[PDB]
Amino acid sequence: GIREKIKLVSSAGTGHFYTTTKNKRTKPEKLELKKFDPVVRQHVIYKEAK
Amino acid sequence: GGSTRNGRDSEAKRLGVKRFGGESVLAGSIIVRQRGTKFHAGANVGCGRDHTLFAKADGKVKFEVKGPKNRKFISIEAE
Amino acid sequence: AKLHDYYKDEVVKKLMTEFNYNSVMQVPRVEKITLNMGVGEAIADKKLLDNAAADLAAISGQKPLITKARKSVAGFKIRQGYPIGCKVTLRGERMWEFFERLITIAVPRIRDFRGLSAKSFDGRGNYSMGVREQIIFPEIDYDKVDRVRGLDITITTTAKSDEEGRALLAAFDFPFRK
Amino acid sequence: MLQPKRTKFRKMHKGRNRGLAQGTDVSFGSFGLKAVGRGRLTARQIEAARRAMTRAVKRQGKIWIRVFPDKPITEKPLAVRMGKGKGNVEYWVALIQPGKVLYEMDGVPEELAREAFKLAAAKLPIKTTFVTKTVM
Amino acid sequence: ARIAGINIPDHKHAVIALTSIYGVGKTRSKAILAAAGIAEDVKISELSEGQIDTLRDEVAKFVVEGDLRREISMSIKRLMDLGCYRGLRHRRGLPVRGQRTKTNARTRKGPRK
Amino acid sequence: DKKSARIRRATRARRKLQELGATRLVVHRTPRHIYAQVIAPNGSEVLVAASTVEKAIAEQLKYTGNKDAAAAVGKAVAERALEKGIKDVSFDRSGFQYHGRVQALADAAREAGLQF
RNA sequence: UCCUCCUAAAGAGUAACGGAGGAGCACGAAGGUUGGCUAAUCCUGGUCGGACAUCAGGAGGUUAGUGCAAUGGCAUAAGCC
RNA sequence: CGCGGGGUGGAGCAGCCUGGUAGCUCGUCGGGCUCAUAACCCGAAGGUCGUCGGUUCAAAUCCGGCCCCCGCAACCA
RNA sequence: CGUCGUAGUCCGGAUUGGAGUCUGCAACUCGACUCCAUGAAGUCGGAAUCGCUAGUAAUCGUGGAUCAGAAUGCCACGGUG
Repeated sequence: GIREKIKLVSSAGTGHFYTTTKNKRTKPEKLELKKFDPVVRQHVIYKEAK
Repeated sequence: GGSTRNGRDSEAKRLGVKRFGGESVLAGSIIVRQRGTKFHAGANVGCGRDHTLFAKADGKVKFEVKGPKNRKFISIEAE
Repeated sequence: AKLHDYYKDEVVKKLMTEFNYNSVMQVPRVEKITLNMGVGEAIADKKLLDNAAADLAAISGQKPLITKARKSVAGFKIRQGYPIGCKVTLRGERMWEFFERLITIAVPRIRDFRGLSAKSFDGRGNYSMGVREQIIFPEIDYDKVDRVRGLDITITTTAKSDEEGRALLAAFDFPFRK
Repeated sequence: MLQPKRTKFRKMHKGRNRGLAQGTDVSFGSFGLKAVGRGRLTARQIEAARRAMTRAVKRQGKIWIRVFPDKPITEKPLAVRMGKGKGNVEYWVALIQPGKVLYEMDGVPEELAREAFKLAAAKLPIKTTFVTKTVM
Repeated sequence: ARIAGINIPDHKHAVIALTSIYGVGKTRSKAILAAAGIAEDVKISELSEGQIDTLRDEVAKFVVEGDLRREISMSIKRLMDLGCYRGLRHRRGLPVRGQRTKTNARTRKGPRK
Repeated sequence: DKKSARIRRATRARRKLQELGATRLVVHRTPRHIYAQVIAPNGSEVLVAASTVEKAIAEQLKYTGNKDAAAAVGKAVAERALEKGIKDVSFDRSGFQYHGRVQALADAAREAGLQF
């Protein structure tokens, strides 16, 4: 809600970028959670946003 | 004054009522915002995000009288 | 560390030869001291207890641990998870070990020493032996200047009435007043 | 003067009377009044009836009252047209029906509500009168 | 080791934290130090366990703090019940030093911010 | 009531087992004893059990609250389970921990034969 | 425009500038899950202590809490560790 | 009609909105400069923050009531 | 010479009871001296301003007057300068 979008990059080759809207108004720390992508199907590591 | 609104269109009524057909799955009771007044018993369970006691197997309702004082359960019949 | 031997030989137990008790489950027993040391206004210092972290384990035979608050805003300043005390609780052998210094050698400072008043008596004969503030015991490096904090001690009994809990004051001697 | 506690909500609905409801057993005393009829009762009427009794009974008793105002009424300027809308609260009212006792007495032997009630009935609706204690 | 002092300063002469406080006085409380082997001129550290047993021997001879304040407070509370000149002057906040409240009652009055 | 807290943990389990019906294995222990019983697929009665009350264990064990006594019941209920051919059996721990004597019983039941 | 309790008629949507209020967001944690835990409030007593201060005992409990509003529920806890 | 503000130790207003918290210039009395009061520099005392409640850990402020004031204003059968 | 610090202090002992000592119808109230005890204030000090030219300022003791029974005020004396 009215918050800045930034997409996470994959540490490897991936066709998707997970879109984060993470609040950075009290937490400057990075978000790293792992997500599923239907191509390699062995989970993707997503990094560097907000 | 005024502006009390309430808004428009909401229902969730009469689906937990009378004799069932016993050949597809049924909601059993759709009473709003259920957290402990009813719950489920016997072979059936219902844990939906809309508090529905929907049975996961085909059968009929027991309309059971057992259960402590004013706490009576949604349960399916043996036939 | 000898009370453990005598508390098993006759102390509030030879009673059972003259009075109608078939087990120690009807006689007075002592096995607990729920110790605490408060921090008070330490939030306006925040540096002394940061180095005196085992200063309660210096008098109790258990592992030191800082207790965290159950209150997040208070009229004296507090903060969420702020350390509010230390317990280092006495039970069983460590409680009998600890009791051998009470009244026997705890005399470096006094305020009545003839029995004060039977506070926290619970109608059972629960006895006071606190010192209000620590008085320092002989062990190691105890002769120097060092600061001391608040210390209060109640010995609670399994007795049903002070008419029968007083069988302890018929086996030991300490100053008592109601 | 009688001014009841401010209502939780700014306004209230007036409501319909069933015109019966038994309430004839005296519980604040031993005797009271006969209602035997139905209608609306206002705060100014029960205070004017209290005045009529206060002037005849001086300070004896006291007398207990089982009727109290139940609703405030909305009132507005006379020139406002039909439509919008309800005014602010003005006067307070209640409902009365045949089984009511209205007022309850015990400490006032033979000088109130034993031979007549005409002087207080002249302040009230439904042409009321006194009752004798029920003992069997 | 300490016996009567409660303040923090270290390594002083055996009088400042030994006499003239809370009830112990200075007249008999210093004569006992020679029996404990403690000197009263120049800063000293010989008071420890053992020496202090010669000082822990003094029992029922004196009273200190709240029980010594009880002795004077009750000795005035018995008079505060009565129509006596010092009775009301200790029941109310009035001086007894024979003062002139036109000029100086400053200890009894306070600030003077 | 710390006894009732174990019964609450059993109400949690009993409700969770109610939707399963079927053949059920209930384990129960006390500071001197342990036993295990197989409840029928109608819930109304027992089929087979093993208990530290049998002189086949109680005369050979120096204390019935022992670990090897829990294993003796595990090795008996597994042996009686093979006699009555029970499969798809749902386990119930009577509000207790699984860790300790219930685990030490189960570890030996899967040593006398099939898991368990 | 959306949303609760009620009007709204012991079958359902629902009127009148009808009644009590809210929503345009929040939380990457306040999400998932294993096992546990159980309020609140008040009384008792404990140096530095104006004043609510500690740890333990007693009474006591669908009365604590629930991201926010109104409502229904609550330990098989959906409340917190 | 309808709309928008103000009410703050005695006087008149900042403060508020942005929460970690009661004020300024005068006034009153007492000083300092003086022969003396003003001008001027200091010292001291006192806030139902109109006022009853609500809400919150927490205010005068959030916010409903009960009163007192002003500005735009009566520009429609 | 011995001893001590930036600490409301070794100190101070101002205050508050209890004992006494003196003089005197009489010291309760308004007097002085003493002792066992307890115990607070003072670490330059408001806007702003005061005063003289050498034994002068600065500073410490000694004496007398008043007087049944007390001054720190009154009048004088010398030392350091």
